[PDB]
Amino acid sequence: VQTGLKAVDALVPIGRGQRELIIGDRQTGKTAVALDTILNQKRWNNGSDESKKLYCVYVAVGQKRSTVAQLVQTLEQHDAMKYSIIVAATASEAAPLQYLAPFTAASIGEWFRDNGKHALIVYDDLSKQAVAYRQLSLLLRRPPGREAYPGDVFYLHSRLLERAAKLSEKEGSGSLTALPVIETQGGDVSAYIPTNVISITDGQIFLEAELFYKGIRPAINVGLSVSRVGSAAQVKALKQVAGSLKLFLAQYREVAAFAQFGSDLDASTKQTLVRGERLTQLLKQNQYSPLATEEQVPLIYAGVNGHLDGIELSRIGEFESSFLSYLKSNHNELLTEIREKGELSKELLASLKSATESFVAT
Amino acid sequence: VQTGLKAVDALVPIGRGQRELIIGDRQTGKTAVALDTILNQKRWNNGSDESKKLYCVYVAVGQKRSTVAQLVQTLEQHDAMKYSIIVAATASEAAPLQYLAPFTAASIGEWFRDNGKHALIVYDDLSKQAVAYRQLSLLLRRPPGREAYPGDVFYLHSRLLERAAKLSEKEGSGSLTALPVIETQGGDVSAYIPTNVISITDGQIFLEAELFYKGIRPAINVGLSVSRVGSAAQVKALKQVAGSLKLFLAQYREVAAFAQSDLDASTKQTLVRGERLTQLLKQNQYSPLATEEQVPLIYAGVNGHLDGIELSRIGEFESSFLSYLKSNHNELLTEIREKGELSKELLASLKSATESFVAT
Amino acid sequence: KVVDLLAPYARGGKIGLFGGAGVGKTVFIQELINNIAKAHGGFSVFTGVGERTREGNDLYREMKETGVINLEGESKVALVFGQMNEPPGARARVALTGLTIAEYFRDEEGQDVLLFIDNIFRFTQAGSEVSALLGRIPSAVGYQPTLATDMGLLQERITTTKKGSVTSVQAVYVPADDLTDPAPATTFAHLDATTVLSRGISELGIYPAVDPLDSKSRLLDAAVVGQEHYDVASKVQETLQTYKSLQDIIAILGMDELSEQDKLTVERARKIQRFLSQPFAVAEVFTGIPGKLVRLKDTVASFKAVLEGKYDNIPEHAFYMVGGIEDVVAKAEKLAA
Amino acid sequence: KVVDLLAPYARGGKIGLFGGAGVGKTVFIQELINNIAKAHGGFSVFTGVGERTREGNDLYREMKETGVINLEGESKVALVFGQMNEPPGARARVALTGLTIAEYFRDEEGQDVLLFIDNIFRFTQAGSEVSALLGRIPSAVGYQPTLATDMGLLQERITTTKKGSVTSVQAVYVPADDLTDPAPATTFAHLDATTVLSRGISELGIYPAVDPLDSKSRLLDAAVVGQEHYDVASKVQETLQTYKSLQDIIAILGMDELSEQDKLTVERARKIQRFLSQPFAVAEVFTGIPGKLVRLKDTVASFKAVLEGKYDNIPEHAFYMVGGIEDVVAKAEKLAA
Amino acid sequence: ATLKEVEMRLKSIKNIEKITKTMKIVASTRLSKAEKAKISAKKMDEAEQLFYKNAETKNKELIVAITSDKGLCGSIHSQLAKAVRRHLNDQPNADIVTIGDKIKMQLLRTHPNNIKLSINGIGKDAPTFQESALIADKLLSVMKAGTYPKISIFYNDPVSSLSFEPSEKPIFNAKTIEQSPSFGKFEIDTDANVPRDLFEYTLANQMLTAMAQGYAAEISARRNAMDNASKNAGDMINRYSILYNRTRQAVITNELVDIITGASS
Amino acid sequence: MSYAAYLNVAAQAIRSTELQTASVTNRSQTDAFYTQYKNASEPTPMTK
Amino acid sequence: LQFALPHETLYSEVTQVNLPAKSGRIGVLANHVPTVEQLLPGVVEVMEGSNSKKFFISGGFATVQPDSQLCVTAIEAPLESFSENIKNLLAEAKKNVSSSREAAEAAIQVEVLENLQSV
Ligand SMILES: Nc1ncnc2c1ncn2[C@@H]1O[C@H](COP(=O)(O)OP(=O)(O)NP(=O)(O)O)[C@@H](O)[C@H]1O
Ligand SMILES: Nc1ncnc2c1ncn2[C@@H]1O[C@H](COP(=O)(O)OP(=O)(O)NP(=O)(O)O)[C@@H](O)[C@H]1O
Ligand SMILES: Nc1ncnc2c1ncn2[C@@H]1O[C@H](COP(=O)(O)OP(=O)(O)NP(=O)(O)O)[C@@H](O)[C@H]1O
Ligand SMILES: Nc1ncnc2c1ncn2[C@@H]1O[C@H](COP(=O)(O)OP(=O)(O)NP(=O)(O)O)[C@@H](O)[C@H]1O
Ligand SMILES: [Mg+2]
Ligand SMILES: [Mg+2]
Ligand SMILES: [Mg+2]
Ligand SMILES: [Mg+2]
Repeated sequence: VQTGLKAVDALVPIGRGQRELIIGDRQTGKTAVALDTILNQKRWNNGSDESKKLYCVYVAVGQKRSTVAQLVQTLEQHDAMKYSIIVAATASEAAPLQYLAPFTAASIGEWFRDNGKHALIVYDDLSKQAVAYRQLSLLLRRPPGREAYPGDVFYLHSRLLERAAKLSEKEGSGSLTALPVIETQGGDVSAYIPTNVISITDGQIFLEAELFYKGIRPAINVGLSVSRVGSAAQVKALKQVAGSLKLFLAQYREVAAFAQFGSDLDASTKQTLVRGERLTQLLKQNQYSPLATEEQVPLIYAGVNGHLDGIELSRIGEFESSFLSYLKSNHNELLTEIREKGELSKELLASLKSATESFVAT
Repeated sequence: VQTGLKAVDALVPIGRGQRELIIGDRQTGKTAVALDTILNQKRWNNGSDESKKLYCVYVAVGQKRSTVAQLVQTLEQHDAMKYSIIVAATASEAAPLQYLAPFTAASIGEWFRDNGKHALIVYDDLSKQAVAYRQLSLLLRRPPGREAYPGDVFYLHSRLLERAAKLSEKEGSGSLTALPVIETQGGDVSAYIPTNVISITDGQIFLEAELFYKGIRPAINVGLSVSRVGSAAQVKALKQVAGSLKLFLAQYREVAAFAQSDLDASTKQTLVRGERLTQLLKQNQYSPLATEEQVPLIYAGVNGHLDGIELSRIGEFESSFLSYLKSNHNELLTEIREKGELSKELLASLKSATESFVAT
Repeated sequence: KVVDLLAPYARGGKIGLFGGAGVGKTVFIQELINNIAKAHGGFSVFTGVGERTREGNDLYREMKETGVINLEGESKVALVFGQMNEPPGARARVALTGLTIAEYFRDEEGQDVLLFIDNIFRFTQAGSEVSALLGRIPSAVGYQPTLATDMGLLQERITTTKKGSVTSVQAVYVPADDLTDPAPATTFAHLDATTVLSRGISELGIYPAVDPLDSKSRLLDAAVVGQEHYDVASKVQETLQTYKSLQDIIAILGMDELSEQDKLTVERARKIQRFLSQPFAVAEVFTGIPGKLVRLKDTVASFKAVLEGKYDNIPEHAFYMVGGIEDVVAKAEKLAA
Repeated sequence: KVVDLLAPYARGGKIGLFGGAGVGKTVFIQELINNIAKAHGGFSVFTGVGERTREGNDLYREMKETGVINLEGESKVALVFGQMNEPPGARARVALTGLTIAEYFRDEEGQDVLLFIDNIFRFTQAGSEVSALLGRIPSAVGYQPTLATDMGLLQERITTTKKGSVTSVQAVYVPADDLTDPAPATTFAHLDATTVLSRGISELGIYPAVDPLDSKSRLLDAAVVGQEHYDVASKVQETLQTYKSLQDIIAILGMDELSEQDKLTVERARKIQRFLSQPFAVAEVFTGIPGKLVRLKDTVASFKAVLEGKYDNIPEHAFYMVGGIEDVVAKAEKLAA
Repeated sequence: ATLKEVEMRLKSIKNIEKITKTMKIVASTRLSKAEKAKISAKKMDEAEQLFYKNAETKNKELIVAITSDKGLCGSIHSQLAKAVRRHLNDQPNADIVTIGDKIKMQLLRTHPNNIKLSINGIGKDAPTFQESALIADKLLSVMKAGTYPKISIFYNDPVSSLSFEPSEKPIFNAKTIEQSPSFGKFEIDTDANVPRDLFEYTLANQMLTAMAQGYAAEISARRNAMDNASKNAGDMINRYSILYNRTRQAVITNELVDIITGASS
Repeated sequence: MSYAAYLNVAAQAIRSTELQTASVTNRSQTDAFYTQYKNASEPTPMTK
Repeated sequence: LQFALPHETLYSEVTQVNLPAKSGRIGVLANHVPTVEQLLPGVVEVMEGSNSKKFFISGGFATVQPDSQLCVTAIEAPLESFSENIKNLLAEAKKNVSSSREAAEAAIQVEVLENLQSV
């Protein structure tokens, strides 16, 4: 399920059928990740191959109405509304409708899965559904659980999220994929509900405010984000050049923590620091701009095989588009193979190798 | 109460009638401390003299039956069963039984207390008894407080442990000693139950997995372990060669972080005793030492006859010293075991026998 | 400056001021009334919920003097007051009265309405005050189990619609200075620009005591403010966020242990930080210095210059409590004498 | 490698796998099934208690392909499922459903069983979810009053007896990574061997995520495994414990400010940390590295060697994600090439 | 601000305060050891340099910078690198050899193509002539020392214990030595390269004295710095202790309420 | 060694079981390293 | 006052100093000519009326001052109450190294050594 988000599609690759949590504090970019994913499907939905298509269902739970508005506008500004279904249980509606929406929605997109197609359900967001489900119960007078929630607030979510699955051939191969959202407080993931859902899903993407304000956007936390399906759902080409990146990026935080001692570095640590800094920077991405795989691939390859390592950090911005501009212009025949084939054959690694070096010498 | 454990007998001395609490996180060694006390009573229980024997009572609370089974199979393997009683209230039994067992066993102990004899009673554990009491109360819908325990959870444990005592001459002078086990969670002594119990007992033997993975077993935190009874309950002889021991190990805890290049000979020396001393208080399981077997080692230690020896050889040192002392000095050992004190002559005896073994 | 630059407010949007006691939500709002409400033309609806009657008596004096309220003339504003002396029913309601009035001016008379609520917290606090006596099992922190939807009914009404624009500033109180308390936590999702007051920042004497790192707006987007204002913003934040990351090393080791690049960022961030403070005309009886109003184009340039280090050679103090970049060069010449 | 060296599992024993979410429990338990459940002469039950319907799906398709199941012939395993897609009552009894099938082979087929439960924490949780509806006052951390005895009443049936032997592997969810959470905290008492997975470990890329210090097994006693095994196992532990203790001085004063013995202890500890990881067969989707299985004697010998310094020259990376000391040498050279 | 966090947060500070307090006391003993080598070097500076006082010798510049590789000692390197740039204004193109990395790192950032050689593994123990000769030798070797119009060594002079001082001192070469006004008074036999030696050995000796003084000024700084670290982490501990008890306390009340409410129903 | 050091080989041949208690044994062990520096980039490492 | 090793400084009033100069031994006295000389690797001695105390040395510099103060500086240094087999076994390894830039340093050892033998 290609999101077109460099950080996500190389680090936490999401699969048709899997449930994947988006969790972080308020105002961190949770909705933004979900949105940028939807926008991307244009690539396939304006085609005619029904089995490459991904229909989106966006569930608004406890959002204010104008905010659902502001959002359908953007979907339309991107001709993205023709393949979506928003289901809204806004702030003002009855607690029962809020609690219900995700279930009703799950069914709307279950139609797609049952019928040979693939939907994508975004639950934005479960923290509120539980707030409301708490409200029915306390008022129905059922005795409360922890933080006044009902006893089976877990069962609540578990049964919804299990409804996402990737059917077998006998059953039509339809998938339903879930991106629930969850809002924490003060970064605490050890609070009731997040804990519940965290263990229900096939991995999480943690967004962080600290990361954000120092310029990593998506403010994904590689350290903590996982996709438990893993490489099974990555594109072969992306997989090939992303070999070890996520582990490496960890080692990078490692050496950068030891850097705080401000004691002299050797040629090994300075080496991985230079690359990690550039890799970090290479994954930064503007909102509303999902990238094709073949745009992603050469970027990642340039970073990983260290062709970026002798280039100013402020300039990596300009590298990205200037690179892509040139690759489209000249070696378009590669870009179109990567796309068509999804797998870098040995000669294609060659052409790409040549192609990158070429350009780095301006 | 001679436990056989060097660290405990020397540094945290237990008296008869006392209530010493065994406390630590899970898997630190709590049961091992108790069980070695029990295993060490053969010295007297096999003898004749009543006032000198000590009957064991092990109250098992909410333990896996297979554990209990094995704890049985362990005392029978040391011929300790013959003077021990196991009151069993295993994991799977009704809460009332788990609530009752320690009082039930308490009254078993008092039999001996009331009859001019001496028992010692191990409660393994009180944590789980409190959990049980809780179950009953909540279900009976008695009103809950801190952590959902009833108001009288204190009163529960006070009643239990106040029953332990040294009775006066008029009462047959019998005695009951208490080893309650308390299980901390991530080391939390402020935790509701540990608070109550700590404030009832006459002290604690304190265990830490940190010390344990270092290899210091028994894993006794010395700085944290106290016995309010203390001095008064120590083989005068062991207390003779160890008034210095708490002193040395105190100053060794304070210059410890200096273990990382340019230290002056004074604080260098302090690190020289400490390592050796700490080493000397390691003790494989199930092998508790006779007093007359402790006092030589603690003597050679405190009076600086190990500073020469390297730190890895302190292992084989103890073994070879004691077997040599047995063959070539069985007479001094005999006097310690019999007199229980050290003559000015005995101090030169041991000194001479040591300097001879250390030279050799 | 802080708002203009970092979290731009939006016409016909929902603004909210968050802060604990005495950080300055009330004085901040009075600065907004000061600027916008004068040169606005259209109608205002001020609503005092659970605040001081002193303050309300002061605001009625304040208007008759600027001429917003003219007893003998026409008038641009309206006053509704359920103050902190009122019983919880009164206070659970008085804001709905304000709203109804505004909603008329919006929908019937198709007007641009400026709608100041102070303090909206005091509505949810009143909800809890009565809730147990209404027979309800309480919820986390002892709030009415309906706290979210009772807010959704009220907040979802304060809005721009296809029939009329409404800009609204609301004062948000923050119990016990805890931002995660369930009253403010739930508010946020109802606003379009959120600007938070830190107690700590006021104890630094920085006013407005905004949190440059916690304040947000939907409008800080290049498509709206434009690449430069966008970038002068981000780079300012990176600078401040870095200063923040080091708060610990500097706390123990101090400055001398920082590297060279780090060291600069801190001296720069501490300047940016002081520069974000601004004298307010309404708060004059607290600074002493007559208040200043900087413009948007003014602010961005000013900060950009500092971020290009074009002022590094100026004592940190110069940046404190003055207007735009011109005022910095002034005060620094004054002090360098 | 790490189990058989440090916390070796007991035939007839009970064996819990503690771990917060996604630290590798389910993968681990499957690696066990991959190995143990072939070499095992008898029968095996697997219980899925409140896990992912799809995990179960995989197992049923693996069983067929490992051969362990055969829908047109002989099969060596029974499958009992009650995943989280199912209501508390159901999730609260399916453990006993599975457990009974085991019991029957134990007592009436008079033979060896292997009882796999994933995940036993959901038996306690499900108990939790209906407790109040049955009208019980909550105990601490909002767990039911019957936690202790309920767990007792189940766990005590899962047991080797004179009629026959069960050997059980139960994954234990550790909520919020908190080990002192009433639920897991209770389970400890029930197991012969405890394998503690750690996020800190797993975050280093060290799989399985086993904590070498906090993992324990009763069988690590000279009487059971011999002295040498016990001594190696103790020293490996001392090593890592020291290396852990020194991580303060390494951060603050670098690696520079160290005693020479220490410098070596650390050198050896790091080499050792890695030799404790190992590619699982099951986890090929994650490492793309072929599954390596190591013989218990090969484990002890290689660690013995490592410990006496007979390998001080080989680089750290050569010990990471490989099988026996053969593979350390093989990799050392392959990389130096 | 959970309890789990605050606890471990408060631990790692106690653990820091420990290390910093060890540091301080360790410097105290190390400054006593380097006190005697700053009296035995500043005295050999007496017998040596007195000849130069009588024959008053007045001096492609060679600046030698002296510190160590060690951080955690305040502004030793920071403010020495500044006096080196203050003097590196008046000759933008003067060669530098740096002893100790922290100074090299400092200047490497500001006069990046001034430096031609660098030494390391220094401010660990007290410097000895054996080093002071090998550096003097290599300064003769690759650096072409005598063939320089002028040479000055830059070092941190120790004024007290609490304060040090960035300082400079002139090395004079063979030609300067012959040409010195009162050289005539000294009946030094022109019997083969005689001023050369005096230079080659005033380069090692002068260098030593600087290093002895530099190290003993650094040790003082390390001591003082580590000292303040202990005071701060001391004060931090106090704060977090107070915060800890609050959180603890509330953890108890909020936990309790959950039960009370569950119980009334 | 040199002349600069002449009297540090005449003092270290003349160093080489008496006075060498700390003092001189350590005066003999120096742990220094030099490295030449070119156009930023270095040259190579070697013991002093 | 004026006679210093870098690690240990020695002397203070003097009636006769004997030194092993660049060109042969010399003797400074109560009033002497101001001179500088390289100090060769050899024995030295102080005087205080009729007081005999001889040291060995590594080499360095002497400097007789106009103000009349003699300054003597060397590196390493009692007479035979300082330095036979210690010398012998080293002399062996010395001569061995000479047969080997590296062996040039050993040349320095032969002369320094051979000298010390005479004491
Ligand atoms: N890649 C990006 N670059 C720049 N801004 C971004 C990016 N992603 C998100 N944002 C911005 O950050 C702001 C809040 O992001 P948002 O996507 O709403 O996160 P959120 O967790 O859903 N916040 P909320 O749900 O309202 O508490 C929006 O104004 C976005 O413009
Ligand atoms: N041996 C291993 N090698 C590589 N990755 C592993 C290994 N074990 C676990 N992982 C990673 O960790 C993830 C979670 O594994 P998993 O066994 O599902 O964790 P878990 O603790 O069982 N999840 P849960 O059942 O909710 O507690 C996987 O998707 C793998 O990426
Ligand atoms: N002195 C010792 N030497 C060696 N091993 C020991 C010693 N004491 C305890 N052990 C071992 O360490 C483990 C922990 O000891 P144990 O008596 O179970 O402590 P505990 O507090 O009772 N653990 P538990 O009560 O089961 O949570 C046991 O497996 C013993 O085999
Ligand atoms: N911008 C400012 N300039 C100067 N002083 C300020 C400013 N904002 C707040 N203060 C000071 O802080 C105090 C409280 O400000 P105020 O506007 O009453 O804040 P508030 O947070 O609305 N307090 P409260 O309404 O009781 O919860 C005032 O007396 C001012 O002195
Ligand atoms: Mg959102
Ligand atoms: Mg036990
Ligand atoms: Mg106010
Ligand atoms: Mg799992």
